Amino acid sequence: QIQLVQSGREVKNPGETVKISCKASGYTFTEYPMLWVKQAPGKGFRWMGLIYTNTGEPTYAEEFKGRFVFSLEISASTAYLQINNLTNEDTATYFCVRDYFISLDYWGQGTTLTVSSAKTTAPSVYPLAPVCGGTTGSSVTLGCLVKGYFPEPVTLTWNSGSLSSGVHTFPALLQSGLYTLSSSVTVTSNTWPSQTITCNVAHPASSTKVDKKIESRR
Amino acid sequence: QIQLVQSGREVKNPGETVKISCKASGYTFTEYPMLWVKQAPGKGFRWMGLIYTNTGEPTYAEEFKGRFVFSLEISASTAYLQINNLTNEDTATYFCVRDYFISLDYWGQGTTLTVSSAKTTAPSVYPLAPVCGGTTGSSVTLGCLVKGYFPEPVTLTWNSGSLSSGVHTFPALLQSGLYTLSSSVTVTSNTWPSQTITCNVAHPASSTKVDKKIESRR
Amino acid sequence: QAVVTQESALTTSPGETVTLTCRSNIGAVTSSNCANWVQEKPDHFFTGLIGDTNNRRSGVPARFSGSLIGDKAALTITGAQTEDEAIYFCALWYNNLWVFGGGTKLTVLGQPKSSPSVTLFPPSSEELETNKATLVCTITDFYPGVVTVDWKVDGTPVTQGMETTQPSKQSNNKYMASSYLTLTARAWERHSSYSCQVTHEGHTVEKSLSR
Amino acid sequence: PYIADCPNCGHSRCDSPIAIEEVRGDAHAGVIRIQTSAMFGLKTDGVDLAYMSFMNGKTQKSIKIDNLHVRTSAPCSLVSHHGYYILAQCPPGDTVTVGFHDGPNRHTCTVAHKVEFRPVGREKYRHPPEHGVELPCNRYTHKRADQGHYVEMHQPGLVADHSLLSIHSAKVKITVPSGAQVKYYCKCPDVREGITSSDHTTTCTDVKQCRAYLIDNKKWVYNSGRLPRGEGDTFKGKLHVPFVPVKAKCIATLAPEPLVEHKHRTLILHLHPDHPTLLTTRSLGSDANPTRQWIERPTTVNFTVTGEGLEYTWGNHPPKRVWAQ
Amino acid sequence: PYIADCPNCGHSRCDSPIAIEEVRGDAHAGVIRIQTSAMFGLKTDGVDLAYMSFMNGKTQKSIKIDNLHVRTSAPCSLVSHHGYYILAQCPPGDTVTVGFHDGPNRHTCTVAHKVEFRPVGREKYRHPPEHGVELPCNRYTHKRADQGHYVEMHQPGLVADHSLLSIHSAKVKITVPSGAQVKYYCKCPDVREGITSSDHTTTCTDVKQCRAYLIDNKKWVYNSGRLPRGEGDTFKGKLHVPFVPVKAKCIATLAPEPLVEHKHRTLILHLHPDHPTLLTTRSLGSDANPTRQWIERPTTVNFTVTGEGLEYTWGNHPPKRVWAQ
Repeated sequence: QIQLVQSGREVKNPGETVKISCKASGYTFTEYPMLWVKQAPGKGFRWMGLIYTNTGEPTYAEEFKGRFVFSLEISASTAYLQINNLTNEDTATYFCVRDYFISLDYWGQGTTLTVSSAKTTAPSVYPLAPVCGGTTGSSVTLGCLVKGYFPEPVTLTWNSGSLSSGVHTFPALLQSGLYTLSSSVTVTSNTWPSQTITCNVAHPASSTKVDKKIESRR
Repeated sequence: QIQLVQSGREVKNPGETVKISCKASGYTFTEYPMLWVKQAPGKGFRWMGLIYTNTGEPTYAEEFKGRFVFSLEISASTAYLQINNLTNEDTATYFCVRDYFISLDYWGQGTTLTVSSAKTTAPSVYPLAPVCGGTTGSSVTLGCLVKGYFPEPVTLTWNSGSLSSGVHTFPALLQSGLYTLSSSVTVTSNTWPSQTITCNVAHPASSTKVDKKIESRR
Repeated sequence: QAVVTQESALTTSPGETVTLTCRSNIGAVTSSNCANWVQEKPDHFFTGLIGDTNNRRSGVPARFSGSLIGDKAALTITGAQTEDEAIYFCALWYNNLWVFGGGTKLTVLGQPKSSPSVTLFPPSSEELETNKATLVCTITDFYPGVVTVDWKVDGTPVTQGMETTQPSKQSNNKYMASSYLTLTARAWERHSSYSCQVTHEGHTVEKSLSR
Repeated sequence: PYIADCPNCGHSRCDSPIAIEEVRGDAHAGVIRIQTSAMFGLKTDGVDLAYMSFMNGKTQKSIKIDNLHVRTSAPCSLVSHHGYYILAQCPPGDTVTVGFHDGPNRHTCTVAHKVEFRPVGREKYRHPPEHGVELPCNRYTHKRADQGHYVEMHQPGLVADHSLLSIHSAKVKITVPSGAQVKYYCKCPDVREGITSSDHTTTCTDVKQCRAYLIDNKKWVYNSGRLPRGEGDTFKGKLHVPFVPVKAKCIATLAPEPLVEHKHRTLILHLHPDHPTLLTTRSLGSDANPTRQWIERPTTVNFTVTGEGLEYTWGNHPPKRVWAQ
Repeated sequence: PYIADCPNCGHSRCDSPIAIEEVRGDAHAGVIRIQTSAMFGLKTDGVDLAYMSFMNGKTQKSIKIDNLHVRTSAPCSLVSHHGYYILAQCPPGDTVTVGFHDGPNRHTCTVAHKVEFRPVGREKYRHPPEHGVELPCNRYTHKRADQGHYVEMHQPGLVADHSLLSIHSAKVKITVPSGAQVKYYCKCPDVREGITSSDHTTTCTDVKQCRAYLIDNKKWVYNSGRLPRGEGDTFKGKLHVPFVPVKAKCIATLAPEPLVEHKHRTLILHLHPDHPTLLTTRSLGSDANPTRQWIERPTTVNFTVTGEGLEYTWGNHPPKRVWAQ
């Protein structure tokens, strides 16, 4: 019914601008305005303002009057947050939210911004296959290591997303100035290596797409 | 800050009159009137009345309209209770009290009257020194026995009152028509008998003052 | 210019009744503050529970009810469930803006413990072609969500080279984490026995590779 | 819920949220439409007309309506509320006197306004009866689904709030509601506009020489005369009126029937009303020769009826007619 | 808190502690100063003007003021209380009708008194407005720090209390409050004064033939006409009045401006007031030829102005002047 799906997470060096979209589904856009909330890493939840999706007038919280600008692609049921002249302390997650029932009833997924200086490094995608010997159980765990990229984000799927059950994707972590991510997938021992299992990785900032099929070590 | 200090306790034979003073300290006498309360030996607390320390008008409780008369040495911040034609069942303690904060906030020490027929007998003051042998501890307890006086009260101090810590004065008790009182004092074994320790006793009713230095038995 | 305050953490057991409160620094909370209660489950997952003090969002179990108790807004979970373990935030309206509370972390007894599923992978060969080798140790489905990961190259506790992520909550409400041990193509070829040891609710699990 | 300056607010001129403007004792049905500066109705958010949101502090208080009291010379009867606006059935009164009860305090508001209730009809009652003829009165509706007019309702100007201007242990310290726009400087030279979070004040020290302001234009207001202008602009906010004056047929007046008595080309009429009744006639000759007189005291009257006819109007009772040959 | 005989105490003549004497509808500001026989204010002892001590029994009851009601034709508005005395803003009323609510009972008191409120000015309003000119009215204060007059307040006389006269299983048995002075004898011959603790009665038996009296002069009273004299003496107790009549400038009246119209040495004036307005003039010749007329009905009037001038006084609106050459 109601889905507010947000854009993916960006990386931006200080000074830049970002436009975060919020695409609304399930309600009539026009009778319910949008709340923009900032949940800062430590600090907790904060109201950034509200936009009248009918007239188009924004209210900003005083903390947010200035670099922040709400707007909407009415026509497509999108509300957008734009933060100009990005300050380093704006790294946090921003949620869109529907104001209804004397409060807020639905929250989006969040779009996380990491304001940070750094060039652009494409990831190296490495297959993780089991040890050279044996590996005999009722199931089997394969993996995919996405190493050394910048900036965030990368997306990772298994078999173009048709294999989602039994998957653990591990949050990217910064190490020596670069991000590293990994994912595991577990399937029955009959599936692999009988049927092909492929790691799909995209790094938008570098226009890098890598498809890596997990092959047996021998 | 606020101290209401009362006169000392009297003895009076039936028929007599007594004037109990209450000297006030810490407040402006004039903006706070005085409550006189009777706490009778068994019976508990009873309001005797209130005096407007500004105008001077007294209110008496109905139980107290008659033999009781409130007055004040305004000038000296004193309020006084006078009970005329003393009845034997007036033995009790009388407290002065400050009326403030929609009740009473400070109470005095009390002046206890013992209405009782009897002549005037001066006390005999006896030193109480430790047993003739040894008495070796980290400290030492001396005493003073004030025997056979009438009426109450007697006052007792140690070294003119400069020695008050470690003192136990025992309430006077009536035995064979006379009062007997006693006191102990405990000091380090180095103090006594090196330094002089003296019991000071006064019996106002007989104009008796006795200073008795505690001497070693040998 | 108003400060909403909430309990920091509350622990309950499945089946109990628990109350969370929301206090306003300016005065009693009233119906014109339109108390809202929001729940945050792991993965930045937000849902609204109650709005306008006592209106339950649609599709929110009835075990949840809001009200004003004394001078504060309250959320009562009647028959708390294991699934209710999350962070609850209250929001209060103040004539022109919203102020959110700090949130209350609620813990509910349930979810029997679960041992980790550990897997250690060898450096792939395309990566050994870079003059680098990274041993990945993945640990998933463990609960409670706390582990100790220790690496041991050739019998000797490695102590430099490793990095272990922080336990992240999976969907089923169990946790996961991975640890990396980066060697050089060369360090790789030198030593011979690698092992990733994971300690969880007292049992240990060691997964060793042999080059 | 706007807040303005009530004129005789129990003691004297307070600033009540229910500050009464635009009293309208202009209808007939015992009814007055009033505007409080307070916006009762739904809550802050979405529910239940029968709740109660006034301003306490800078803040609303959207709670129950429990003990409203409009009143005049006597206590009125509420009819309905919508928005800033209430309809209430009142008797006549030299004044109008309004007030609810929050619960800790009476917190009322009162005002001067000449009120009367003539019912429509040649009877000058003081009050609507239970019976009588219906005829076209002027009156306000019960309802809200109403657009027949709309009044301008643009922004508020600033407002004072010296609760803001605290002290930073030597300097006067302003704060903010929620990040709202606080317009600030002092008589001394320091920060001159104020569009900020919580500022301090380098220069001045005294709270009594500074600009404690709240540009908080997230919600518009009624354009009361007791409003300070929002100097920036005529913002939008055209907003309806619920209680339109409508052409209701009031349950209405009727005067007791006359006693018709014959004479030679002459109507003696012993007459005996309930209330002051405007009687009048029309001698139907081209010589009209009409008559008018309010009758409240019972009176035997006379009418020289002519040959062709006369007509006779006992109040809003229908007009009679008479052959006197 | 004195207790006297209220005249129409709900049913009829009770003895209310709030028995109303000295109604004073003599000021202008909608205000009446009243004396209850009850002394509200602080408690028995020392705290909080806004508490409430009347007499129940022989005894006080110094508790909260929760639900006072002065009223007249309409419910009044309290202004302030001090001592026996209350100030309250009332409308006009043929009577005055006072009462609190102890909580178990209404327990009111009511009285006749002709009340009006003319505001000072040539406008005869019925009520003070929100606006208009200020001018020197007569009015009572809010405050207590007041000495401008003082009324005699000496002792109470005795009072009846037949709750005292119990029965000693065959004889009628008097008791005492607190050792108070009970003045006692019966129609038969027994103890003839009574200055005692709890006595019995040797001779008489019936409660209805004995002197249940309370000489309890530990606290003086107001010298109400509904007091029995304390026969012994004029004791002291000169005691102030709080609510002195003072020369406040009431927020006061103003009549709508006139429509000036020229004619040859003549002022036509179409005129249209709010309330009855005393207009008057002074043809400034040594022939004064003044005029006075209260105007409440709108009226086009005329004034033969002379050569040298006329003046014109539209209510308490300032006097105008006119050259008609």
